[PDB]
Amino acid sequence: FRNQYDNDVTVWSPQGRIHQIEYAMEAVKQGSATVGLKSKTHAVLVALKRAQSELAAHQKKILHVDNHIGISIAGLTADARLLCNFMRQECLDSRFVFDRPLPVSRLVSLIGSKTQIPTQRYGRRPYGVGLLIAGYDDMGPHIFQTCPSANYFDCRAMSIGARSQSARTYLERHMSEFMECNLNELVKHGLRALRETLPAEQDLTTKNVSIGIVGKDLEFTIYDDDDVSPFLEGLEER
Amino acid sequence: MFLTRSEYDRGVNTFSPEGRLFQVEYAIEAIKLGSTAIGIQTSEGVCLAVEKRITSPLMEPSSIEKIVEIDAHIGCAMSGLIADAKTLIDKARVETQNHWFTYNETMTVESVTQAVSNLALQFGEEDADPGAMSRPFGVALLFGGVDEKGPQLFHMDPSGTFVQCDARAIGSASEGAQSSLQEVYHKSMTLKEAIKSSLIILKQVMEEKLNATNIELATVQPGQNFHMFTKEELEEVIKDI
Amino acid sequence: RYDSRTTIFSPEGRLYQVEYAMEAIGHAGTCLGILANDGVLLAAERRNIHKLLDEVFFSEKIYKLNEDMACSVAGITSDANVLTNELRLIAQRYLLQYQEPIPCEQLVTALCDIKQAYTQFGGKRPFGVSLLYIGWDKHYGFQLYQSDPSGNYGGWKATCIGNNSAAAVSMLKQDYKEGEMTLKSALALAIKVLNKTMDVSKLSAEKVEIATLTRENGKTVIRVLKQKEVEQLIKKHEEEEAKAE
Amino acid sequence: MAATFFGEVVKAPCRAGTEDEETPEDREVRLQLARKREVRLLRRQTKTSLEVSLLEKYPCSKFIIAIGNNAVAFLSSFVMNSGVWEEVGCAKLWNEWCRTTDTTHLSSTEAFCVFYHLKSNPSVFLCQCSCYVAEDQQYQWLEKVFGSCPRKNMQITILTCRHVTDYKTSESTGSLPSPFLRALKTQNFKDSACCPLLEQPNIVHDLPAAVLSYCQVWKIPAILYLCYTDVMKLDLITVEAFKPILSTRSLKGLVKNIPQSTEILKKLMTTNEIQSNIYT
Amino acid sequence: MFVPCGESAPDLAGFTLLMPAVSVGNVGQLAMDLIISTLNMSKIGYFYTDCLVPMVGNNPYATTEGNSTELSINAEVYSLPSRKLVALQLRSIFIKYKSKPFCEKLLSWVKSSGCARVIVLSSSHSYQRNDLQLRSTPFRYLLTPSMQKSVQNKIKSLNWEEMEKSRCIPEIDDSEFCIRIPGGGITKTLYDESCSKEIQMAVLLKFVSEGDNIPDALGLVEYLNEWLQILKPLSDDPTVSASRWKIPSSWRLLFGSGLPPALF
Amino acid sequence: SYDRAITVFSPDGHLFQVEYAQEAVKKGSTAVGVRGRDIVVLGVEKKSVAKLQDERTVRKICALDDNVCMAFAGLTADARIVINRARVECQSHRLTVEDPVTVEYITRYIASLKQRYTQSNGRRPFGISALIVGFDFDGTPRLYQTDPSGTYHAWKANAIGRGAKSVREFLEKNYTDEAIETDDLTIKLVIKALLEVVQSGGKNIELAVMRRDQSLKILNPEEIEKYVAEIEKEKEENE
Amino acid sequence: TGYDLSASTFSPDGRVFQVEYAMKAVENSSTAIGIRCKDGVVFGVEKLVLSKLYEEGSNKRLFNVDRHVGMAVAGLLADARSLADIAREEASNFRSNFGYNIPLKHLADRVAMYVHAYTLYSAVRPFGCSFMLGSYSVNDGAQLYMIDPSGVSYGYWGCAIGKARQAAKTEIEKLQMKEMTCRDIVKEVAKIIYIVHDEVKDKAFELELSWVGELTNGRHEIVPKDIREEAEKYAKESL
Amino acid sequence: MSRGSSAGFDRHITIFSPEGRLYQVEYAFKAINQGGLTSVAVRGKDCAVIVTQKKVPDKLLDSSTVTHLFKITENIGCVMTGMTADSRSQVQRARYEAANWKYKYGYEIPVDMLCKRIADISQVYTQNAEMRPLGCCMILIGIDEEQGPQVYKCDPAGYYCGFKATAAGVKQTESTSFLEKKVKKKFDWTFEQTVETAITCLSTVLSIDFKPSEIEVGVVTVENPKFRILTEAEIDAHLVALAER
Repeated sequence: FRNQYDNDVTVWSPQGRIHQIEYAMEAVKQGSATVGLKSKTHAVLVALKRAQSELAAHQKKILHVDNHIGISIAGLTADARLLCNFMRQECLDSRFVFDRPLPVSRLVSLIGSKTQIPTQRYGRRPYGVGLLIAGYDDMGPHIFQTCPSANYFDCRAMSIGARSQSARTYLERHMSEFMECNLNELVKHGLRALRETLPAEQDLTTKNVSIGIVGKDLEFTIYDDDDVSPFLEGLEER
Repeated sequence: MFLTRSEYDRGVNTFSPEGRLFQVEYAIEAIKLGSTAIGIQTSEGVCLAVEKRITSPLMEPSSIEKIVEIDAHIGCAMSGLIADAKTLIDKARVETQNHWFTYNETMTVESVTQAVSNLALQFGEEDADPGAMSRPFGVALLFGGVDEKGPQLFHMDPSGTFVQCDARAIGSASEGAQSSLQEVYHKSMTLKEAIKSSLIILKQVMEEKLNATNIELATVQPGQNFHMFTKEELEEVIKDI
Repeated sequence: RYDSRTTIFSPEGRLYQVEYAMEAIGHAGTCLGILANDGVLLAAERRNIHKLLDEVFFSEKIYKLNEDMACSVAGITSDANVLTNELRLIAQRYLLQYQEPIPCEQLVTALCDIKQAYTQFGGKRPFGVSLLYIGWDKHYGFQLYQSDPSGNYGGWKATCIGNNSAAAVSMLKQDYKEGEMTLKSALALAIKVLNKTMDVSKLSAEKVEIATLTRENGKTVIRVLKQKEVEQLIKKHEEEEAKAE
Repeated sequence: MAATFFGEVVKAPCRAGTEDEETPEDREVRLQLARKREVRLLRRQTKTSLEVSLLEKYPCSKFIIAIGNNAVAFLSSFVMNSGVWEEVGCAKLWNEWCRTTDTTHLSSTEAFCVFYHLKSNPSVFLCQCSCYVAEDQQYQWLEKVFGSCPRKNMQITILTCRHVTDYKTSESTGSLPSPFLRALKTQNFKDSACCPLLEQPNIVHDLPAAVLSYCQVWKIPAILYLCYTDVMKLDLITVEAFKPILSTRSLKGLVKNIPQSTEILKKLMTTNEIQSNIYT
Repeated sequence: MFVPCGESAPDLAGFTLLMPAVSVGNVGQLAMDLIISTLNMSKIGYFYTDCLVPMVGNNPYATTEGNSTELSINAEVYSLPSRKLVALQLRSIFIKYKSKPFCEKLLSWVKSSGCARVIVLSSSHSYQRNDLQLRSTPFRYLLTPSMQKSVQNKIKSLNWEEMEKSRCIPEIDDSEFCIRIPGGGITKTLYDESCSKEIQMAVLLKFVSEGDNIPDALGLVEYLNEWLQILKPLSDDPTVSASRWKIPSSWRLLFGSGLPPALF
Repeated sequence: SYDRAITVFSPDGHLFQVEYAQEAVKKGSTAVGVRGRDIVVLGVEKKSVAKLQDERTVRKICALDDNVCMAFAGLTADARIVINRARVECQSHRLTVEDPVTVEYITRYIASLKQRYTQSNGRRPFGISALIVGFDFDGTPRLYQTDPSGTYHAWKANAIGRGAKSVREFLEKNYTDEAIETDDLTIKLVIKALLEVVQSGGKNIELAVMRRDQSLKILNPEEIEKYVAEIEKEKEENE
Repeated sequence: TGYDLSASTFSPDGRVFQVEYAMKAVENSSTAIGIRCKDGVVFGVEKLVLSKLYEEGSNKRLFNVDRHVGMAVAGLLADARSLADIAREEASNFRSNFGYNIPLKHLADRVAMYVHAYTLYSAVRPFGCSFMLGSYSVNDGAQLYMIDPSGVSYGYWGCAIGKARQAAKTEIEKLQMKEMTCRDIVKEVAKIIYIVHDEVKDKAFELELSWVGELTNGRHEIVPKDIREEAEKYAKESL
Repeated sequence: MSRGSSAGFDRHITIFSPEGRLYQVEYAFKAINQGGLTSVAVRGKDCAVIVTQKKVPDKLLDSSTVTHLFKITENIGCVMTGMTADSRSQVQRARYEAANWKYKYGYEIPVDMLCKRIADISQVYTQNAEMRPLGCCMILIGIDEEQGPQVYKCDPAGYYCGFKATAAGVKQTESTSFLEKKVKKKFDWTFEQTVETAITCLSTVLSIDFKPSEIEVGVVTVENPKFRILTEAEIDAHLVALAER
């Protein structure tokens, strides 16, 4: 009994509720699992590449943004690539003007505003992609996750995408011991978190995991295929 | 208790439950009508074959424009509303030349397909008045070329997405062709046997006889730049079926 | 698929908005024009028959566009006013460019371009006005032109637009001395046509707006016929049909 | 939808579909298009001649039919492994989807309402359909498959998958332990299901609903199984949500070897189509 | 075309039939949802035809734990043999190009059983209403000619408002006053069909636009109770026990499922 | 999912207002174009003779430049608009890339203009198809065919409008080497092709031809009426 | 019904429904109370911890819009944050044009008219949030203003917005807020928050305080932590 | 573009009813009654007075800052009735227009010109396709120089008119009847046969005697032509003057 109200984003349901935003959430549940835990010194983004095509190189979840900011996308590729361009523009302008790396906690607010603007005007759709922002600045690592609802959260660990509730449960069960970890153990925890989403019949191969790390002295470096062998090896069986 | 009509595939910028733009993935439904195209990317080079589907003998085969030259080192294959392909290819050519002009170098294939995708994904922003699409494109493209990273092939469909694919078939029989491909495809393919196998699959998925006029294919390898195959070489490579 | 937006092709090819635009024409006053060897006339039915009206000034459907060519309207009279103003402005613009009076086809096509632009990119009501053009130019001499809300047009040797158009055109086809008629022979023919397309009411000078164009002494003359000439023409046709018995 | 230009009247849509607008050229084109959208049973290698309904020609005792690609994978692996299945034929359907003569050389890793029966016991039938049957073909499909004289010695089991977002519960769908299993049974289905019954506001409306309703009217015992999953494409655990089904009596005579079915699941999942990579 | 639950004919010798029409806002179906829930009418038969898009549910009128597994399909027929009341329920929408076969197959069944009245609760668009209806009450009625001689005095003693009659072919100005009910679904096509069959039918409908039509539903059922007195007339001042009507068990959450835990 | 509002793809993808402007040229006057070795022919029927009409103003064979001439079918007003735009484009190209424009280039420009009225819910599509024919500077005959969608396939012998496949599939079996060797021989081909769908005789069958480097020359019912002269050319030497 | 699809639509009884859904939208968010006392205004929110993974301080609802002005919101976080950003621009403009700090009563009227200006157009939709502006200055004492989604701006001694505004208002009515200091008011604020909170559905919230007033030199600040724990405790033994 | 004209006779603003009556305008009139407040304005020959209810349905609310008497300029004041947000927006518009008039024409805007300007602005809303009439009616008062004391009233339709004594709100028609009986009867109303007239009207139409906290009075007099809001004491003084007899 709400078919008239769930078509345009500028129409409140007679329950105090915008159905279009809630439908924009449902795009995030169509990507693929990706995990963004952090430690006291570093922040990592473990993502699972899409094995939906075959014989064709998988999509590119982790995206370089700046020397100290990296993102992981779990939504519409169009909106993801449209937001990453804006992010790059903001960081470039910040380094051009103030000659300082743009702090993560302000770039995220800029994202929030820019993604809120379409949520209110007619003839537009909310940005149907959820981000995972790993960054380092004067206050150490940060992990911010963005929703299509123009609502950004500050997270010590989060997973978004298909079946990400399993990863969230696992991280919630192991959040305490994340602050004190060397890079190896942090990446192993993230790999395990991504692993608890997959069906038990498949394991994390080197062709579908895309670790990307930033921290104190390490720039945001994306580790693609076989190069992720050092991180992935030593991972115990379930 | 009650069943109701519930239309979310009509207007663009509308998210159905399960969160998917029906409107765009209807434009994906449009590729299902265009001609079948095959692109095989071997270490020795990459070839692009495509059926032409001439309707009447009175039609000039050379007029049907299914494989174009984006530049000397990028070839492209069309499938779908070629009316859209004509503006996408124009964008690709203009971008390649702009990049060469600004940067005295040859534009890599990945960046070409990235720019062409940038032309897409501007589906609905009619607040931005000047000359928008107001719709997704209706064409799926196969950018083949050679660059610093060796020969590469890219597939892009009306969703602004690309992959460094190889052995991706697009067209009406795209999935049947792909099913043949993965079990025929191999890493170490000489360009000859790549063309061979591609034409065999294109055979089984055809309507008409296979001859020099029914299809036409091109190859690019580090040796020479973009190269079409003529009536001569088409007969020359189909002697052996 | 249906009657909306003036920019939709029905699933059968027919622009329904324009087909409806060419429906209001079927209600306005009958207007016809006849081409003669030595001149052009443009008669019209003045359906403001109410007696309290004033200002019989030169026209109610017979406008003059420039020194050479004149116009007639049918349909929504306000849009007709807009179109006549645009015609006068276009004619003056062409005269400003080339310092010669505009050839009739030039102006007819210039207007039809606008009228078609309203049956295309838009969102606005197409002009529901069908016109008639009479004029002269050195290129072809006397010319007569028609127009529809569709933007279509065509040169006609003798035509009629408005109420009872079909019967008028049928009588004109069967009745025309094509290529070898003088002026007021065509005037008698036009009176016969209007006598065919009466209402119940028999016509009189209070219900007719004949106007004529003439090639004389190097200057073009558009004199709207006055009372006495029209009543005399009416008696003439009346006797002629009387002895036709 | 509407409002193409500024100020256009919209004519807000009717949820009940009453905006339908209630001429040789229209009638003849109507006839030919309605001829196009036809389901046609095929005794293939004879290709035709099933004027009698298919289940009115063979005796039936246990009928298992799956709808949806996840369901067809589940049946083709967990069920279609043990014995041997012969093809009685297929159904030729064209509608708004599954176009270009959807029936093919069987494209081995593909099915479209294709029917199979056991080698030892032909009376047990399995319809393996992975196509969306529109509203205008469902009853014709039921008549062609079943007929109006259902020999009630048969039993029918129907399975399908629905997106979790369609489930109606007071709490949010992003809180239900998807995937989960729910069952719909006719009154004459004596067995209690291995999954809880579907709740009251919830609803099934497609070809599976047609089959279950037809079983309802003619007193036929039947069961409907729903896998309310959060991912609609082919995936392992979404299919394995159907594992408890393999336990009830209606199927105990057909399941013999599980790990074979598991490796078959792995292979078929690895060897599916190349559905457009948009992230949706 | 009727198929029963007890492999027998209930033999509706003179039972009065109450009928819905798939109408804008589903107001008729919703109102008879109310009457079926409130009168505790038993489920007696099925109405199987190839005209309704199929749908299944579990007794949306479930009053007890025992009968809450009672499977229901898109169309059943409900009845009360004690008080001359039989009701049909159409829940789903209509298959394209299929209103014809349903309408006369259904009226063939209605004539077969010899039912007396086929009273229909319907609904119409709120943008149909020109100025006159805007200043007037939102309810109307239609009587077939056999209705037009029977309880005639009751309807226009109850101060009711006849159906507006628009020009039947607006192309001409010489046509009759003619039946035009859009958003009535099968309202008009049932009414003219029964006029041809000369069968007693009443049609009571409200002008609606869709939304939360619960207020519209009680308005319609009280409009019905004005003529039928199926439920103990208001007596002018209950004023407290507004729940004279059973809210059926399936009348739970309607606007959706719930609030995602990420917005507020 | 319907005919409606051009910028919508059908669940199959058949964005329909283009599919209808596509079918909008099924009611226009039949047009035929056959390209010979040294002559390009362009014939249009006019089964709307309307005797009291000035045959000059309704004329459908328009010229685009000294080397390009055009026919069309369908909504005449849209044709006039596109023809004006094409003429301005030809002159503009000769202004900047000074040379006579290639038939290819103007065909592509017209097709691009037609396509540009297919996005942007905005406009409605042009409802015409064109038969661009002419000779190019290097000296070869060309023949092109546009559609409302924007496709511009080039043919050797064409037909659009009413009786499209009737004329085309007649013309399948009649185009040969011994049909373009000599000019009037080429002419008689188009005449017979149009006579297959003619309104029973040379009723304003508006023919125009073009030989190399000279002009568009609308054949007209001369003192000889080459129109009729050729009508009973064929209708004498058919036996 | 039917008259509730756009802000530019009056219902037949004269009620713009698509602003009354927004005023009924804020009842989806958790409560937020702000009390005005002799020295300043103190806020406090039933901030929901959606999951334990979130940092202590994500989803803040106590934005600072200027040095001397606070803000506590309720409703859609995105729209409320956007309004907080908009108010941050009014204060900046007023300072740039007139040198001194923007008066609170003027700021609450600058923004309320903005929220209203989105409530009379069909293109945009109304904001789905309500918020309280708080400030203190020696010139004018302490002021507190509230802005519903409809745009109505009134000043309050005690305010409460959220899903349980009624219980919160009832409990606020039990203090002599005109006769107290922030030091003694924070304890009562925590008491109210725990009293009004419904634990059965909303375990794991995070009480979040802020005051501005005399004791902080009129600068908006989140409450120093030790005070937050003393208030947390005080609310606990009382419960 | 915009959402589109909602399809319907009463769905949208510019659409016309069959007998040509805008509906959204009249629903805007019936939106004034939201709130329950009513206002009364009367004038003697040397003073103009506006009196309205002050209903505060709570005690947490700062009664000082809740009000409906706004000062447009120093000589012009208004009382708004209807939906509050639109009322305050229209007050902003009034203040801006009145300041702009003085800037452009060098003298204080007369009350009539201000009311006319705002009526003009408000009527525009009744003609476009997404603007909405402000559900609030204004009642201005003031002294210009010589025209006399003036009391005017706008409305969402864009109408405005001169009043010797007017009212607006829910209990408006009955107030109009009482006030008409007032003006019929005796019309010195120096300053006292004034406000006792307005307070008596408001009470007798509304309920038993008010007490000074529920009444909001603003006055302008010929020898004191500045909008003064009466304080709680002097309003109470007039209240006892009602009681004191």
